[PDB]
Amino acid sequence: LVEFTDEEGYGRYLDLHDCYLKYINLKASEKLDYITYLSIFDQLFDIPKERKNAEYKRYLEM
Amino acid sequence: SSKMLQHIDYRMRCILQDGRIFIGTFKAFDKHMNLILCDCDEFRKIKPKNSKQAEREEKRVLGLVLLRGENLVSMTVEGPPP
Amino acid sequence: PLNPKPFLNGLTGKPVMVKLKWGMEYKGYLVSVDGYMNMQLANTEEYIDGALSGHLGEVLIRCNNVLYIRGV
Amino acid sequence: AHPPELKKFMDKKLSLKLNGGRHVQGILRGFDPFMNLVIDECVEMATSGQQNNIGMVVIRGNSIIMLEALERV
Amino acid sequence: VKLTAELIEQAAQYTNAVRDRELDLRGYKIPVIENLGATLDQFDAIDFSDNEIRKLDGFPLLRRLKTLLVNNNRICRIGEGLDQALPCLTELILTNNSLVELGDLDPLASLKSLTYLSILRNPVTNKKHYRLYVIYKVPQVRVLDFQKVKLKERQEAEKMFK
Amino acid sequence: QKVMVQPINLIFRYLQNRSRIQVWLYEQVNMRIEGCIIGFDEYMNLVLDDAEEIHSKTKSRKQLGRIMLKGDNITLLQSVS
Amino acid sequence: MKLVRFLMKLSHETVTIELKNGTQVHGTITGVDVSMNTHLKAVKMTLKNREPVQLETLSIRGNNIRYFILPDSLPLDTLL
Amino acid sequence: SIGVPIKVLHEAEGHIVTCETNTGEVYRGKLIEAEDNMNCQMSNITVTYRDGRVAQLEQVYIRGSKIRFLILPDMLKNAPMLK
Amino acid sequence: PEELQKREEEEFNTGPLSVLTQSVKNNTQVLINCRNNKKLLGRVKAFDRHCNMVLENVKEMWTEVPSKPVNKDRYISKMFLRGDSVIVVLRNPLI
RNA sequence: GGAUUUUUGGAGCAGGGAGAUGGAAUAGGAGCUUGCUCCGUCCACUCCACGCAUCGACCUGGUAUUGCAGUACCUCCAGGAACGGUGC
Repeated sequence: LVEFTDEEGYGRYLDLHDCYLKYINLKASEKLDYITYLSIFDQLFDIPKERKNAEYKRYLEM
Repeated sequence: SSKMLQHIDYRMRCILQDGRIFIGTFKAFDKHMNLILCDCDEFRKIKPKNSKQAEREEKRVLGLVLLRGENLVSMTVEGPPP
Repeated sequence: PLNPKPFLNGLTGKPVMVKLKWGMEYKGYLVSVDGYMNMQLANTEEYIDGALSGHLGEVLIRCNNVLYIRGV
Repeated sequence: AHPPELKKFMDKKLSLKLNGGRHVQGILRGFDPFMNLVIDECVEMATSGQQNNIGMVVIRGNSIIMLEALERV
Repeated sequence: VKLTAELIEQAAQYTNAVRDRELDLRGYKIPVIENLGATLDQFDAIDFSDNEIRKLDGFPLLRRLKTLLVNNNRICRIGEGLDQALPCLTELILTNNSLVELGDLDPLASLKSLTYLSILRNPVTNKKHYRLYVIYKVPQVRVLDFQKVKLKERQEAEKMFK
Repeated sequence: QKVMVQPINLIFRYLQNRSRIQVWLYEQVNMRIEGCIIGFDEYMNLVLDDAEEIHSKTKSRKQLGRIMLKGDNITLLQSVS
Repeated sequence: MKLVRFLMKLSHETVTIELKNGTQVHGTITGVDVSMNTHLKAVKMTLKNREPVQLETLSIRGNNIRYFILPDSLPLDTLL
Repeated sequence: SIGVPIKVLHEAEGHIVTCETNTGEVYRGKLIEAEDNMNCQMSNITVTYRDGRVAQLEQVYIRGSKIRFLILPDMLKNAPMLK
Repeated sequence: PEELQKREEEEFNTGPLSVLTQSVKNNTQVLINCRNNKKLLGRVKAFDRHCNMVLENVKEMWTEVPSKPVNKDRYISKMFLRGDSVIVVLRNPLI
């Protein structure tokens, strides 16, 4: 019931929009677009596209 | 469109000019959208003025209230239609 | 008798101190304030309680803030 | 576009609550469809009991959210 | 017989006698206390007139509850988790019930909100010092057997049974 | 029956007198606008002359000259001179 | 023209409304009329010093709103 | 156009109603003359001014612009507006 | 309609809202001054009579007292604004 | 059809002072963790000016009424302020 969102599809899509909006409100970058979002959310432990020495790490944790 | 015209006749929490929530079995709309809430009550924050006293709400009921158009901050549904 | 139109037109461009509904007194030359009473000054400085504090200049206020308008 | 019904109350005494918590005690004297009830022999009543006779107050319905009656008219 | 959310949603949730939200389920003999929270935070009174509920138990989390009718029921005991599920509760009218011994008064005292109560027509009634046990265990109570509580009664009820 | 004495009639007679009055405000009954009105229109957005803010509690008066106060933040006035 | 008509370009649109009573909410509103009347849905709302309160069918007013946030995949010139 | 709200106000005028205004000015009494602009004339009312000394005056002119709400006849619940 | 929108362009351009008109024809990032003391900085993408302006690269800041108030700061790029909550719309801030 | 009655908003904000009075286990900085010193968010007690008055409901005991009608709210004395907003 509550385990499936609108587009998520009970296991077809997931909720990356919310963390994306949080990262947008954090970094505020005029080119923080689909490619940057997907690259930050696909990899594991690269040199991250934002400072992990700020609350960006906690936001990634959320 | 007349969006609420589907959600009327049920107990709906209408919001206030000062932040209360008032569950009245809403009736109808307007161009000013002044509310005619039937079987309608209210409840607002009983502010402790402190933290070792906690916050509650004392119960008030008007019954049927003609809330002037300057009132609504929102209109959500808090009771199905009886 | 000097109605809104002639008075605010002879002061539209005269450096006006215009008090807004929160202490804001603009000190500057208005551009135009038509029947919509939308204010807008050119090289006006901010004041709080009559203390010149800000440099934004040509700023365009909604009349909904306007408390008073005078040409200093 | 409809004038207000102060018609039998005109030329009679009302004690009005306008914004700023203020009161104007006076006679109903003049109005417009804008409800701008104008009170002569009208006196202010402040937060404190201080009261000043204002001569002729043309008190706009812009603020005055109340006014009670002194008589039956 | 199955007492469902059928009979809880079809129940009447509207103006009570004292002008509060009451939800009556009269005429079911419902012995099953389940599926109730579907009152949906718009209810304060839960009434089960004509019920056979094996005891006092089976309610959901209602931080709002203001009246409950468990009279004409089969109440034998009194269950534990009543307060956190009824903190706004003052009226839990369980008259015409079958509570027997003061061990059925064990969770009765843990509420901070009980003032308007009724357990009438129970064998706990004509027992000696029964209202004394009640006036000991119920601090904030004001309506007991439809006549006020007394400070003399409270003195008796605290002082006795040390 | 009896005829209407417009608030615009009041403001017009005041302006014709060129008289000095103090005016009330909105949501703050402490401050009064002491000055004279120069002209008018059909809108009753009060224009003023040699006006000053006069505080009740503070007891000060800050003058503007020919000021144009808001029209909706007017309540009434007392003709002081 | 007005930007009320630009906000009329919002249905099945992921928006965020900061309303008049210190409110900030995420919402897919239901339908918006010419006077800004935009009724919320499945919205998580938080007024001044509040919680994430949920409304599955709510009716957010007009002049009692302050700020609106549109989708990110929303072409501005095409929306006005 | 014309408001069934105004029809409700017309069914609420003439008898005991209870208006509630902006700063807490709530007048429970005979809301005699209300015009669709809502400048409600009440008669023989008990108004609180939110002051808890909810005192009884006569023939008050409580504007509806500040009117937060208005408790109307509980007998017209079957109105012709909603039905 | 046609002549009305002609006069409307002339009104937004050669009237008081020249600040937002230049924010639209010049693509300026302009300070919309709220009546509620929440300073949003950004462009003006859609603008009209009543001061209804849609701002891009929007950044909202407030004086948040937890003390000595801090500048609560966030930046939602695209976001709309109606002209009721606005006290001003100023073309040019020093930043 | 954004100007004095409702939908282009007057909204925001801040809780009066102090005592070698105190709590922050998982949460603040520096003196580079522990110890200890000073420092910019509350509540409990106490001093002022229980932040000040009104009224309303209630708890306390005494006290007047035995009565039929659709309620803003109906006893009187006295205490206490557990609760609400109105003027500063």
